[PDB]
Amino acid sequence: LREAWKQWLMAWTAKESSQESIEGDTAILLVRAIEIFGGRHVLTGQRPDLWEYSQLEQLTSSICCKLSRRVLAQENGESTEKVEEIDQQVDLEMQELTRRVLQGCSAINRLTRETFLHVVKSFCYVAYCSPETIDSHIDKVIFQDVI
Amino acid sequence: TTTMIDGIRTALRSIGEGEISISAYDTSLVALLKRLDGGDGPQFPSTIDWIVQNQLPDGSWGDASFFMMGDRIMSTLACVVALKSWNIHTDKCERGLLFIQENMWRLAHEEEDWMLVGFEIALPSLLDMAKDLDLDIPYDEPALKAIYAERERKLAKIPRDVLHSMPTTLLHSLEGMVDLDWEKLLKLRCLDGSFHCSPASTATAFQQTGDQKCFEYLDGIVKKFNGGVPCIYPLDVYERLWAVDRLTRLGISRHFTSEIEDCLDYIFRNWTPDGLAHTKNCPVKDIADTAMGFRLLRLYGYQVDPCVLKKFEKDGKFFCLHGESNPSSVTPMYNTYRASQLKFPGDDGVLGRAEVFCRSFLQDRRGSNRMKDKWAIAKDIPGEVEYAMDYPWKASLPRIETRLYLDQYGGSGDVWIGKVLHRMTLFCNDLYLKAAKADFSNFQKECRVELNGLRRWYLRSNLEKQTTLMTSYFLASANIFEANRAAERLGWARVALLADAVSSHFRRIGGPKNSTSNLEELISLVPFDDAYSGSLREAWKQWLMAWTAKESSQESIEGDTAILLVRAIEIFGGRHVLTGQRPDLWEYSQLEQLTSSICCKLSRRVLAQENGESTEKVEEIDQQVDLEMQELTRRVLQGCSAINRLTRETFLHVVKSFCYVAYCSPETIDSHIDKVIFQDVI
Amino acid sequence: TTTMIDGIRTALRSIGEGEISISAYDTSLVALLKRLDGGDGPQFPSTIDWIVQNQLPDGSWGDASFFMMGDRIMSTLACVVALKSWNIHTDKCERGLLFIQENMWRLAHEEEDWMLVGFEIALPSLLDMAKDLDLDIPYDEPALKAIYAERERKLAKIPRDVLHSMPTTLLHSLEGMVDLDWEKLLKLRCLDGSFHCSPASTATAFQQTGDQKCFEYLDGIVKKFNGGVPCIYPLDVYERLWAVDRLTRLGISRHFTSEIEDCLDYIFRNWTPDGLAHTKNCPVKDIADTAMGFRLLRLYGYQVDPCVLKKFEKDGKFFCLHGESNPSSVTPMYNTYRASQLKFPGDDGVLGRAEVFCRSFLQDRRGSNRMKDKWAIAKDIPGEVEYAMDYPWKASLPRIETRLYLDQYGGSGDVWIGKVLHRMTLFCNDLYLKAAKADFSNFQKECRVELNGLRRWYLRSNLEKFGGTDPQTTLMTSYFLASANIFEANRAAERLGWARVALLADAVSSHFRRIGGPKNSTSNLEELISLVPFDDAYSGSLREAWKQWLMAWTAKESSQESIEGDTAILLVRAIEIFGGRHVLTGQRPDLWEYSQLEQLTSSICCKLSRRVLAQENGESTEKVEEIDQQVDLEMQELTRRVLQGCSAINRLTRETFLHVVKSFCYVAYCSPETIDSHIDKVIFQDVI
Ligand SMILES: CC(C)=CCC/C(C)=C/CC/C(C)=C/CC/C(C)=C/COP(=O)(O)OP(=O)(O)O
Ligand SMILES: CC(C)=CCC/C(C)=C/CC/C(C)=C/CC/C(C)=C/COP(=O)(O)OP(=O)(O)O
Repeated sequence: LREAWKQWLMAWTAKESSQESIEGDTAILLVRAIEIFGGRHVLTGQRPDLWEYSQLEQLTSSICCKLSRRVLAQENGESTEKVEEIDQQVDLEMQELTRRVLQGCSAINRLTRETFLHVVKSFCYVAYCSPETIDSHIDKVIFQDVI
Repeated sequence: TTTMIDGIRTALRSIGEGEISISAYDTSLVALLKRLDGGDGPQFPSTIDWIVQNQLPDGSWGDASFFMMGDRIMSTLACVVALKSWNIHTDKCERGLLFIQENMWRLAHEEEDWMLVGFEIALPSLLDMAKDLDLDIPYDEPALKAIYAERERKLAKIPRDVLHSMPTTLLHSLEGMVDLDWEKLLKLRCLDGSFHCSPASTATAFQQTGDQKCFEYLDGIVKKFNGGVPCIYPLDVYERLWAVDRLTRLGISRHFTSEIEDCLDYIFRNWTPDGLAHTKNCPVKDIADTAMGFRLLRLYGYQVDPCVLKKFEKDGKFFCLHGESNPSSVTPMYNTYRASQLKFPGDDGVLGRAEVFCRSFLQDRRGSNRMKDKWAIAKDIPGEVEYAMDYPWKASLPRIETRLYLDQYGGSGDVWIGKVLHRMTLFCNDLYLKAAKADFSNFQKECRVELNGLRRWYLRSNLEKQTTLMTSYFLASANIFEANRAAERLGWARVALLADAVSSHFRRIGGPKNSTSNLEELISLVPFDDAYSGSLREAWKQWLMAWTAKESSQESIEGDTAILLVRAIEIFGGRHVLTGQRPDLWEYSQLEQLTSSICCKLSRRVLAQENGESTEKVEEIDQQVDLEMQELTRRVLQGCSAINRLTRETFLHVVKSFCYVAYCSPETIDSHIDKVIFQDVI
Repeated sequence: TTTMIDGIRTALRSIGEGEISISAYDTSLVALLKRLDGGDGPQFPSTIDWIVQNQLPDGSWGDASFFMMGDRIMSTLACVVALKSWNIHTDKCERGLLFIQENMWRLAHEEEDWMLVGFEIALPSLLDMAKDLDLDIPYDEPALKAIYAERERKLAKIPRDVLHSMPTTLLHSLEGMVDLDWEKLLKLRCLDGSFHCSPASTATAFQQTGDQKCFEYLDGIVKKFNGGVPCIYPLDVYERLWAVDRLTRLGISRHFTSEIEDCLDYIFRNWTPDGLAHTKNCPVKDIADTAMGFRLLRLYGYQVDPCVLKKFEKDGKFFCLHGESNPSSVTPMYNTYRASQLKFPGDDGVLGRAEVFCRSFLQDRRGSNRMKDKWAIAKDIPGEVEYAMDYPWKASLPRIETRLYLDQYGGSGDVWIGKVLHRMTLFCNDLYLKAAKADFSNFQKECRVELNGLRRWYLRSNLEKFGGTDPQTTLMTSYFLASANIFEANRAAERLGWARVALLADAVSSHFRRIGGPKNSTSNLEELISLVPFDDAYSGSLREAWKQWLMAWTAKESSQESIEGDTAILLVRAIEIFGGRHVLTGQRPDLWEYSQLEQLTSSICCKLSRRVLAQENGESTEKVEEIDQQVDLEMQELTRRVLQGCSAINRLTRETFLHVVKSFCYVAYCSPETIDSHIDKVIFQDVI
């Protein structure tokens, strides 16, 4: 966790004068922290696992960056077409990610791909809901007693 | 010849305080120091023996291999003022007097931008001390009132109070100074005990007060050379840095990978928070040494911080020294500019100001024929400034640079400018040129053979689904040019060729979904061994999948092509990330992502530039790729990680190849090609 | 290399009744047995068959390599007597008699300490046996009178009474006595059936009595060696002890940790309450085996009591055997002194008097030039004695003693004074020295390589802006003090760790000591621990130790106490981190053992720091001696707690505590020039 936080902070101080958002770095930090807390290494010896992990990380970073850009452009005084463009690109990247994750002939473990999917789905969910529905769901899931 | 390499290595690994020539001025000035006990003549006989031993045919002094004017007349007068003061060998004394009396008319045609150190403060004092003895002087001449005016300007810019509170560059020439008031000035000299490492000034100071440390220094420096005293001593930090520079720029650095480290060690052990001028003693750090040591240390994987360069900042202008009474030269500014490339994102903005101020400076003086420097004399400095200003670090392949420079090294004719004229022996030699030419010819012949060796296979492989073969092989050879890396070079080239072939085929057929044939089997055409049989096939399948997934979108597929080419380089050679950590995974992922992003951005830029849009979008994409390349360059040459060095240099090689492709014109590319791999040398 | 280790392991795993070279005198004295069944030839003809085919080219007998007078005299006289008795092969008797009558004159220059056992009781009787026959030997000699005088001098110490009641060291030479009460003498022999493990005495008693067990012993020892009888037999306890000692003190014992533990079990199973002996079934004991066996049994983690040494006391003056003439015994007193270092505080106080008397005697003998022993010559005894005396148990790193001991080994040049000069083979060999030298060189190579690597790491991290005015000496000292204890091949992750953390501590300490305390500091110091290369298991749990040490620094300011204790605690914790060794604190005794060990280490290091400080300022000797005793008490307690076997902790942890304390205690008992000589001799001085 020390190293992961150091890398995240270095990525902060390395993109201070650019117009690119920094949500991808936070997503990568969350994924690395979950993988560390779980206690699952990755066999870095053979090439296919390395390449699979690199592809997955690049995909989730790009997806989170696109989501951040869409969320920024939404509330601002923009038209209703650029939003559709960004949504189409987001959907293409998401379908590629779910192809890479839900497959069955891969060599990486099962839980790591599901962790990637959980993080990306959490981001995409929190990006697509007004706070009122979030409050309603919070009150209905862990507070509204069932039986 | 390989023996020359071992010879220069043996001469380098036994380095000392630098081997420079001897000056007549200094020998004459130190010869006239008389003894203490009795004193039946001067102190040292070796100096006067060398004086009477090394007369030129014209009767003058100095190195006649380059006929200057000022140094010759100064040395002759300062030598006669002693040869006729001790009243010995009188038959040759006036022989030099005739020379000066017949050639004093040249001081109205000599260059202004080449004036020796302390000239305007050592020539009047020389005339003063020569007044007494029986000898003829042409006192009245405008070329003397001129130097008097320069002396007055120097004394106007440099008051007297500076010579008693802080070290100052004046102490190198203490001859034309009176009423020194050595009470406070004696505790201000250097740590070795000298006076700014100038034997003449130490002799002048010891003549007026009996100090023992200056006596010991003079005795040691005269007994070291066994006859003769150099113009300046020692030179144990300047020589090392400049030798390492002139050695790594020629292209034989890979042979001496041990002595270079054991030579930069002595630089890193003396990185004072102020700087390093020429020794660990002289406390007058200038900006022509730092700009060199900092760049070199940061290039070979060390830990340095450029906040020290801020100490020369004065109102946007940069001082060469503390009291420069002259517009600075080009070599310190040129070195500052060349060291303002390896900037890291977290570094202070001091480099951001140098990168523009020095650019403006070197652009003004380049817009004319005013390219004369002040601290050096070389064959073609404007050409090298042109090269360093036309091609930045982002698109500077090593082979192109070494080829364009190999015909610009001064050999043995590079004189320098101090108090007298002197020549360097370590990094001004002809063995370097011989070894560099031999190695370059070997590489050229190897490439000229392997180019046809590759063209034959290309014609036999039936891949016409042209001219890209020669360019591809030139790009493959301009980076990995070592003797035993053909296995990686051919792999570099073949995968790129097959890739652009399939890329053209997919575009022609109209999509990768209307393809009726199978394509994964195409990898069998490339030669293979048993150890790496399917891994390359796996990478090829991954590239094909990345293509069929990145279709009907906007981002180009060139990034994945760069990543595939990198993995291909990685397969040939067989080195893993076998250590096994979390930082290793993270470093690999970050490097791959940065490479892909930079490649895609350059693809977008080259696509959007041809369209003829406004010139501002180009500036935007350029600033973006610069902000990315800074971080990539930081991660490549940090030298504090656990990844095999070549696996790290591969990414930089590929990214620089792509940047050079995107930042050049085809005709200039072809000129570089047929100048490097077609036109022979010698 | 590695086949030599296999040969040595094979020679060890099949040890038995002992290996020892044959001797001609005993064979001659055995051949004189006339046949039992009534024949004419001797009972054992293999003795003659051997004795006739082993004559030296010179025409003499005895040992070939070495050359001593009494050996040759006795061997040749016995051989000529055994030849003349049966009166066969009489062509060589004159060849031997020539040598005798030509070299008996030179019997006046032999040393006084080198006197064979039973010499003054076997030479006169053999001369009398020769006088019965007509053999012209120079019976007259000024030297022979000294022998007859020494005979009476020894006979005065043992009367005719105690020889028939208590078994003494006299039965080893019996043929040189007559008028024996054989009734009250058959009740004193060994359990095997031989008189004090001696074939000559058994032979003499057989031809003068009608016993049957002695005949069985003689027949067995004759048949086991296919002709020829040895000087003494068996040796089933001597060989084991001295082989284990020569393997331990040579630095090669780690490869044989599965046989040494199976070799010491035989000694532990036969721990006779009044001391050990030179075999399992000898009724007289001595000190050259009790002390050595006790020390060896205690150093490997057994349960032995040292009160058995009380039997060897007589008016505050020890001895080696029950009644002797010349008390010139260097090896027994030396071994007793060396076994007087291991000492628990609750043991009986006899070891104190043992140490005192042995040190007094050895210092007396070292003042003069009488460093000659009566049991065995060697290559260098004074070197061994001076080393074991000048560097006590507290400050004797094993690698140093091994590097020094790779010179004083005898190889094949050793010989032990018994009834005649006889060579031992199982622990006086040539494979031992060669294997030890090879292993030492193989260690030195890795030492040099890792030293270079550590030097590069020290240069790259700009950690020379602190430290003394000569960083190379500090680096060399702090790496030698680490590569001398953990010397194995697969513990680099602990060696280099110790070195790095020691350098960091010694830099931060100087930086703090040149400023004026922790309050006047401004830089971030907690971050210096990141200079150690990153890992997953090792790092991460080390910043805790660093922060605890820094809290210890910032908490001991208003007082005046030292800080070395917390530095030793940091070193032991950081050595425990690497290697990956936990302690199962689930059960309590392990927790309590760990706490006690840590507290003892801290206190000892603080007391040593106080000693060095109060000794530098030039005070009297009383304070220094008091501090020395105060330190030695806790050192004894720590040694007891580390060597014993009660709690259940991984032995390597307690051994790490011992290593750290040994280093911190050794660094304060030597001048810098001496430690520099040691660093130069251990690493750079190459072998073979
Ligand atoms: C800087 C490089 C590449 C090498 C160093 C070579 C050295 C040590 C040169 C001597 C340094 C020194 C004492 C320079 C003197 C600086 C000075 C104020 C000279 C006075 O002359 P200027 O004020 O430059 O004007 P002119 O030299 O044109 O008269
Ligand atoms: C027990 C140790 C340390 C070694 C054993 C090695 C052997 C074979 C020792 C001989 C065993 C033994 C019974 C020796 C006694 C021989 C003897 C002469 C006893 C009486 O005289 P000493 O006083 O021992 O010696 P001197 O005869 O030279 O006076």
